[PDB]
Amino acid sequence: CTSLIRLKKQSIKYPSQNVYSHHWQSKDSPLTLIENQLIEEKSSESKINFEKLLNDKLFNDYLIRLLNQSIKSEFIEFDYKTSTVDTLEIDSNNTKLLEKIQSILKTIDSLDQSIDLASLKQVIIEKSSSFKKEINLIEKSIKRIVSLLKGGESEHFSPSNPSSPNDTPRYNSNNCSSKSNNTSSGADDDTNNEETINQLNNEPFNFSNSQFISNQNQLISKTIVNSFDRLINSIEIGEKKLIKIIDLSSIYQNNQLSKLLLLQLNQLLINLSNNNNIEIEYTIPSNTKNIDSIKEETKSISNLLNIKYRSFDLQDDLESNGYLNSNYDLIITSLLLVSTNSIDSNEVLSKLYKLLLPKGQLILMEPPKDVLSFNLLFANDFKQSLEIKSEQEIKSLIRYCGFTKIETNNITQDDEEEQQQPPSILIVQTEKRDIESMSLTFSSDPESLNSSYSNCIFIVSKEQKENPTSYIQEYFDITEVFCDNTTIIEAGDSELLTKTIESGIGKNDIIFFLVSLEELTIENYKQVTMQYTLVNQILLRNNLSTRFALLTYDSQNGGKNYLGSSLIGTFRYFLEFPSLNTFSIDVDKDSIDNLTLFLRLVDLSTIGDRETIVRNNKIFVQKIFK
Repeated sequence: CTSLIRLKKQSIKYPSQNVYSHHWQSKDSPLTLIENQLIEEKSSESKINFEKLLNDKLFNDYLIRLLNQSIKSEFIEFDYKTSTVDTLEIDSNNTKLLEKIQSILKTIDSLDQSIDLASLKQVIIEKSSSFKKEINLIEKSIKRIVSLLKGGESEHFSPSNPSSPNDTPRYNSNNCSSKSNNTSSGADDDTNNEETINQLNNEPFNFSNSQFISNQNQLISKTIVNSFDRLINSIEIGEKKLIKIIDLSSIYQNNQLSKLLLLQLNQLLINLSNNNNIEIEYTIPSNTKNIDSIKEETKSISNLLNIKYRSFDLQDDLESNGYLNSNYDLIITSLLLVSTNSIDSNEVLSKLYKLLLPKGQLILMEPPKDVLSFNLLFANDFKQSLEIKSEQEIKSLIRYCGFTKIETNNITQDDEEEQQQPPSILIVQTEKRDIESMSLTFSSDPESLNSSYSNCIFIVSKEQKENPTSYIQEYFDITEVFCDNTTIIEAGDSELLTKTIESGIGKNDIIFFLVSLEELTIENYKQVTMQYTLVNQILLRNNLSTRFALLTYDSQNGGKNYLGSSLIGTFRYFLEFPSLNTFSIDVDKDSIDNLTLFLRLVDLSTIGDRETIVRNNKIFVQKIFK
């Protein structure tokens, strides 16, 4: 009699793929910023020489030459400059191009028409590292400017035909494709030299070869890894910590920043492979054009740092792509304000802010607008390059989206006998609004915590401090119960409880359970657990949107009340349902008075999961580690 399964006879295969542990780390980020008073570190020599490159009329003559050749490259025989015609688009001519060219030539005339780009060009090329791969960028700027303004446009902002009468404009640009490709060898035979107009167009702004961008990345990497060094040196005994780091410069700048980031992170952890009370979920998203470079540049770094090679595009919904509100701790972003056309910078900052954990660092390395030629190296069109703003505007926009402690880190180098310069790139590392104080809205205003709730019912026990006023005040005052109907219903009084919760309770109605704060006997805990289960059953059976927050004591790390875990377990069972919005908080005796904080804990937006521990006013979540 033969079976069909290989039989492993009582073997001992030491489980390595199935062990998951449980800890409790403080959800509010323990990450701490660096003091801006020490940001002096020299690695770049090309930025000082670039600021020296200004006020050099020979570069201006190079500008004149490029503008002349761009004027010539438009059309071989087309009129300009007095006359025919002086009109403008639209109705009807390409004279918008004519006026743009005349303004460009008006700027051209002053002031030099002499020899250019031999001596100073050789000197600067040998001085910084090479400026041929900078003149190429500045030339390709105007070359692709004329390529874009040529594009498919020289006309055709024409009025859409209003017929039929009262035809509202309807736009929809998805689910469209061309039919059909390569019919009768169309545009295939007799083809050659048809793509010479745009040949530097497919070669992007190169930053890897030159070492100045690498110096920028080195400064950023060292400043981040020093804070991480501080954190790991302040590691706690027997408490693993999960860190969610996402870098969005991996789609905008070269990966080199993240390259050195991973290199030094893994190097540091390898030098310090003696404690495993910390793990790092480092993640690198890309737009399906740098995933290849990212995954091929990194080979074996995932030893202790869980790496997730994914895709994040800032034009899609955060929740749709899987990213959640108050989900990830640290975000590092460079070349961001130069990377948008239609998205408001406040909207980009809101995108960054929503994902952030409480006080989670937002590192934003953005260019200032003190030198325009310095901004011409970050975008290739008249639109994105000027989407950048000044330092004060960046600060105000960061404070606009609810950020505290803006840290201005002006990258400062110091080359001897070489002039000073404005900051090479402004680095602002701010933190999310402190989890101690928010409101349910996006920006802090206590309208949602005060006089926003209509009915707040309190489950109490009349076996200690029979009066409910002092029973609640025994742990936190009753005055902070801010609702139009301060109601208290006896524990076990489920009939009037059913009547009250079935007559109607609004979305801003909450029910705190203060019976799980006393030391439960060896029999009564089943009784109160049954009461709770019936309460949640009646809540769900009518599909209500009531907010519930259970408050328990010492029932999630062991102590005087180890019996509330039954309540917590059945509550956990209910959480799989979407109709029942319920939370649970375990607090000690010495931090039990934070009623306003508990009201804040109803936040699905700025706070994360629906189970937390408050110790010494610090909010914790349980983390499970492979």
